[PDB]
Amino acid sequence: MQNLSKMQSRLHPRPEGEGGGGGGRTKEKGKSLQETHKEMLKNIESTNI
Amino acid sequence: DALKVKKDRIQFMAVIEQLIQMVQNNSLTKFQSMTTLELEDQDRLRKLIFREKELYQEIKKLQFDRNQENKEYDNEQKDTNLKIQNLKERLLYKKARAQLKNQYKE
Amino acid sequence: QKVIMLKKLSTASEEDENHKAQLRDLEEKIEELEKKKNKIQEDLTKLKE
Repeated sequence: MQNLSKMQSRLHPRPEGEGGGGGGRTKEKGKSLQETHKEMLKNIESTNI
Repeated sequence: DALKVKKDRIQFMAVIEQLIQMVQNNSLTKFQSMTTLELEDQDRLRKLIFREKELYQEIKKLQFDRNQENKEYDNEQKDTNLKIQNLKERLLYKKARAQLKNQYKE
Repeated sequence: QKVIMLKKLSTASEEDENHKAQLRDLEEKIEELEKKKNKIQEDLTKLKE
């Protein structure tokens, strides 16, 4: 009886409390009036000439 | 054309009065939203001409590319099929020669 | 507003109705050609796969 089976273990170590992660959600720069309307102004110009 | 120009003039005067009312109410956001909505609405005209020119160019080029690429795909299919069957034939011939030589040597 | 009103007044009233009558057909054919190009692109992707 020299068996050395590889049965899985059952250690207790728990996933201790999560640290203070930096939840820095980047503030998506909403395209301002000029940035928002530049494409539409270009399209309107493409027709105005 | 003159009737439409006058109607546009009336629409613009109404828009100016609406802007005046908004300013008196300090509702600049509403005015900006109205301008954005009108900009989104109007969009295009006559640009459609060269738009169709470009679309025809792109469709012709991409259909030619599709036909070409189908050509290379069929080329590879037939070439690799020929390679595989020739390899199988050579393997069978080699096996037959091996068995013949083995029997002769025994 | 200036650009949109230039766009409006740079168009003939007959062309204005064109936006509804004949430019309807023009824009519908533009959409048809765009979707045809989309279909050909899908065919190219599938063929490459």
